[PDB]
Amino acid sequence: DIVMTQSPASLAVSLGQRATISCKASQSIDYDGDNYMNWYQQKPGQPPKLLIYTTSNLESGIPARFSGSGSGTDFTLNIHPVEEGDAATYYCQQNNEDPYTFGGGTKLEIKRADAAPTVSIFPPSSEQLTSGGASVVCFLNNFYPKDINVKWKIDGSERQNGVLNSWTDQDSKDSTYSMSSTLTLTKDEYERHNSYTCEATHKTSTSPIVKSFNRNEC
Amino acid sequence: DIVMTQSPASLAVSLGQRATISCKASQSIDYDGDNYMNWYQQKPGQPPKLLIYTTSNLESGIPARFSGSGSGTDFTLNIHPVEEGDAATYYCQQNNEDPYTFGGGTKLEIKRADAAPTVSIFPPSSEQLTSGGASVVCFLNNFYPKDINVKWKIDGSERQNGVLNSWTDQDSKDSTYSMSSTLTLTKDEYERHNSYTCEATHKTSTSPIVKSFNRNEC
Amino acid sequence: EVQLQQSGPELVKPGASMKISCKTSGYSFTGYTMNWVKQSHGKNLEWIGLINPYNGDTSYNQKFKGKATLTVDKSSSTAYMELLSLTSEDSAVYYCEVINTYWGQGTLVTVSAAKTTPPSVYPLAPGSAAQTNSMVTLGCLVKGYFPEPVTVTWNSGSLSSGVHTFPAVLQSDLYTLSSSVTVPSSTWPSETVTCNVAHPASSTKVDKKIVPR
Amino acid sequence: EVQLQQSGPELVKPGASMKISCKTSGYSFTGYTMNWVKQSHGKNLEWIGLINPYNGDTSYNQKFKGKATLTVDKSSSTAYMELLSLTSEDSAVYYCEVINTYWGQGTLVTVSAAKTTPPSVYPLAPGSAAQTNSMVTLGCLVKGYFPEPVTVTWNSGSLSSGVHTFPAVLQSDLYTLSSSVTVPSSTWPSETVTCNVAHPASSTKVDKKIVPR
Amino acid sequence: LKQLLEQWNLVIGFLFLAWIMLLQFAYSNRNRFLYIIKLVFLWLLWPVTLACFVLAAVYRINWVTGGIAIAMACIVGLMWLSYFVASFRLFARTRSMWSFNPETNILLNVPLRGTIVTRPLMESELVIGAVIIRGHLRMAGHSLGRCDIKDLPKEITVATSRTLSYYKLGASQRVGTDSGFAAYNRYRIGNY
Amino acid sequence: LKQLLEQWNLVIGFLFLAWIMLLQFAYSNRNRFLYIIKLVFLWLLWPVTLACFVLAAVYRINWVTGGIAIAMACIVGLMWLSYFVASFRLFARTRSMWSFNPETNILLNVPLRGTIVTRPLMESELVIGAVIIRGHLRMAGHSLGRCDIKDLPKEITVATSRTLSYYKLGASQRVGTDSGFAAYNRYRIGNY
Repeated sequence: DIVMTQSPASLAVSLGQRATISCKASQSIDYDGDNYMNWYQQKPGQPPKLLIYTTSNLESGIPARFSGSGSGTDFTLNIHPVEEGDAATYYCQQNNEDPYTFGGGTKLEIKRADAAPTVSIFPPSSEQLTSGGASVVCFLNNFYPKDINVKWKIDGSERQNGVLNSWTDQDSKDSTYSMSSTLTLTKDEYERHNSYTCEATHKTSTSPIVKSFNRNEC
Repeated sequence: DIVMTQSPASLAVSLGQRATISCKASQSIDYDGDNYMNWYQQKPGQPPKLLIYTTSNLESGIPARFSGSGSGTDFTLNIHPVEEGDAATYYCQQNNEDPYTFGGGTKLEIKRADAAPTVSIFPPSSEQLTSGGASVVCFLNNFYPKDINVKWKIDGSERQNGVLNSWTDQDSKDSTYSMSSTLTLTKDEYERHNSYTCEATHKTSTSPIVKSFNRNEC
Repeated sequence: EVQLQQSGPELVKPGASMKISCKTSGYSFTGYTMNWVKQSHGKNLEWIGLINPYNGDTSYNQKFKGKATLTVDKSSSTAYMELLSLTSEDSAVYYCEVINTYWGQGTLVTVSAAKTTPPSVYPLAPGSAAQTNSMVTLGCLVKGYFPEPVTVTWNSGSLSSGVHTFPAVLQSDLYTLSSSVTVPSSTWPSETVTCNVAHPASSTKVDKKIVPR
Repeated sequence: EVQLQQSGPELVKPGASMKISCKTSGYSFTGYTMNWVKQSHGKNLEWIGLINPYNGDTSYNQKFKGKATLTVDKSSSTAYMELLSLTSEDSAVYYCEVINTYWGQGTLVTVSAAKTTPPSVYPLAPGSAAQTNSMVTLGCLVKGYFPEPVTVTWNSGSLSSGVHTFPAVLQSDLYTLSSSVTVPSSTWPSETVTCNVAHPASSTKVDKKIVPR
Repeated sequence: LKQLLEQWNLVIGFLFLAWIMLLQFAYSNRNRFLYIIKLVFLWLLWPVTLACFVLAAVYRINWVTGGIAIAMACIVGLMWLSYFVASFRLFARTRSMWSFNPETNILLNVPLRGTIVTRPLMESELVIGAVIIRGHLRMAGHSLGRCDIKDLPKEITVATSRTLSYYKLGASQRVGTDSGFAAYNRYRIGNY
Repeated sequence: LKQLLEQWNLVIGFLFLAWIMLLQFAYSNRNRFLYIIKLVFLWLLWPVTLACFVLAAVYRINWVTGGIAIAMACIVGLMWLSYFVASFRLFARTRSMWSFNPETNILLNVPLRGTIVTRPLMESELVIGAVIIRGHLRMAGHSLGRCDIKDLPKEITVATSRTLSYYKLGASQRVGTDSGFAAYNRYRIGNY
């Protein structure tokens, strides 16, 4: 029951700049003068991999950009030449006591140039309308920063109801975000409204992107 | 007391291609299953540098593109991705028997696309003429092929006496060569002919490059 | 070189038990220890226990004791974890590791009194989009499936570039997956594009072609 | 950082004897074995022998017994070799090495009864040649020097590139050297260009500027 | 009663001679058979030393010699008790023959050729070196049999009877044909 | 009186006890002052063993015992006679008192702290490992004193009565800040 904590919850680091994550232990370990501490990396959809062991021994196959150090109860992970591929969650492990414990995990995000979203709106399919019900789907691709306010309107009237929002993880190559917004409608309340509009308000513009379609167009 | 030789006295290899240099040990050196062999590299104006020891152990600091192996009597040096900087003389040594002898060396040249020389000449200086002598010097710069026929034809007569020719080594940056051809004479012979011509016949054309001056031109 | 193949996902009700079967290869089965991790909902690594496949001699922490049994079968090069009295907090991605280097791919354990359902595939197309740009975006809505995972790809895995896949949204205990792919306008209507949806939990496989509408 | 600094070039007459010193630094003396190497004809390597700097135990090849002797000075961290009965075939570059990875600069020993003379420096320029194009060649000729080590630098090292320096040649037992540098017309005769000719053997240094005339 | 009874001189003569042979034509742990024999001689030494002091106590010239001989015997046999307790405790944690030996109470376990090879260890440090000569593996002064470098184990363990240490293979190198070098670093410590 | 042989029992009691102590407290070299003493004892097992067999050839029980005691004494004589021949020949090449040890005929020379440290080496092979623990160097079982990894020698030698080997520092690594590891690869062989 040995508690370890990391100071930052997440980092926002630009390319070429140094990133740091620190961790403290409630115990000094001090085994024959040697401290213990492992650092791990995990990506979405995959199991973790080991990066550093016993406070400073770099794992084979890991680039020298990852430098571990510290002593006593103070442990630090230093990543100097941060690149676009360094987008993962990092963890600590004591690796010294029978009740082995892990840290909470710190998320590394990479900074990049501002970019407007590409907005594309899809009308309900024939198969869904035939069975009953409708789904209007709005996609926002390749934008940055992540903070976009997406609104829906029926015949000009804002409708926040029945809207689902799924976000992607920051891309590993372009360092961008994507978003998918879906509006679920009943079969009876769909045919009574003809004009469907979606609006995306981003931090890079004073004029939100507006896309729409009419029920009688397709 | 022990003869050691290399067969490929000279090599010519294009970039990205493999070069091989072999060496044969007359008396099959074998100490408890281990053969000994040391490979060296030397550039002009510098002492030799060690590349490989004990037949296969690559010296720290040496690029991995250099490797080698052998057994009993037959040893080979292999350079796979040959680069333009690999223009040096290579040697072998035993490090086993009392005399620790060396074998002869081999010279590696780099292949490149054909190029014609830039030609320029100079008249005798005032200081030489004041002293009572004279000289005419012709320079050929930045050409690739080594086979250039330089002539000194004055009023149709080829002058063979008093002409010296010095060559540079292969350039480590662009694999080219340069040449300096100098005609030495006395003032009493200089002040006779009016037109001085230097010619160089190359292998990339059927038209020799010719430069000349008149003693009354300056 | 070294593998730790998992048995794949399974769904059970509360109070149920199961066995997670890990098959290894590439090295002599014994001689290395085995460790188990839970990775519960969210992103938190944890240690369950360690065993020695050569002779037993197991070791557990004080929190997971009595909640699992770790054993070995030397004849098939496998290791097992027996899950006891599973509850709502036991849903997780469980997997094996050897020496903090090699990991299994993950066995998804879901504990819930829920029904497995097949996906409904509703392909999306830019009907009457009237676009003049050198790009066309198409996609597919896959709705009403349970449990996770569902695999959705394009042209049987041939089309991957330009594909944006979103996390499924859970509604009324069913999952909805969103996927969109952008291709050059020269691709339509000349080329064939299909959405491939596979949901092993319900033994369902669907392949739908998208056409202009 | 291991370094070996040798005394530098020397000239002796046939039948003469001389000592070559080698001052070492960067590591403890009376540590690593010192070896001596003679490079002949500018092509072939050879081996003279070794000396242990702690216990004055030496070992010689074969043909160098009674030809060269080795000794050390512990207080001055300096190794010596003494050359005996020097002849015309003994002209060579003598190197010191430690474990085949650390080499000295090379001491050039010339055996000759010829007189040492200072160099004469003659500038080269396209005077009245009306060469104002992008390829202007400047140069110089150095004549009448001896035995070897004349160094020619352009503008005290400012013109580090575009310079073609040729190997020395010999006429009537005297040496000559030519060199040239390519410059743009924008620097000529707009900038002064100086040939720096140093000849240590005659304690002579000549700084000669080129005059376009 | 008027007997020489000096034949014990031949017995001790041969015992000393045996020690000379063991330290001359063996000594090194080149194989398990010679090593096992050496461990036996290092064991029998206990009761032999003890007997020598006991005889002095029995045939004592005076009470001074008696008291000394007895005290000395008490120490030699006091240590043997220790040799046992320590060996028993080690055995209790593990389950192998090697737990009983006069040299050390720490064991090294290295997996090889489908099984596990166990030897006594007198170290237990942060770093354990390993050397491979002509295809044979040697560690901690012991020969562990045949092992090529490409198949060298990525994990070994050390049992101290109180703690269990796990070592991980670090960097390794080939040094000529079938010879090479490797080293192991502690990666984990567990307790018993 | 019966030769008061109880005195001989006391002598062997103490002599055996010395080995019990040395092999339990002066193991693995370590302190040079314990090692140099251990080397003395082993040099006094040839005259002790010999005396046992020679004495038995005087105080004979029968002709068979006498004949055996003589033959055994002869063999023990030939042992001491090799140690003397081997040690002098080694001394002739390496003029150091370390050439007179009753263990081996190979010396390891490692330059440290302005001087050269010499110790007996059990065997000469292609690769010699070196381990640094908390700033102290251990090689072939011997402690060579204090040495930081950055100051580790680039060359060591091994000398015998016949040949001389030179080993070049190859790979090295730092492990745990103060501790570290390195290996030496033979690169040159000489004679004498």
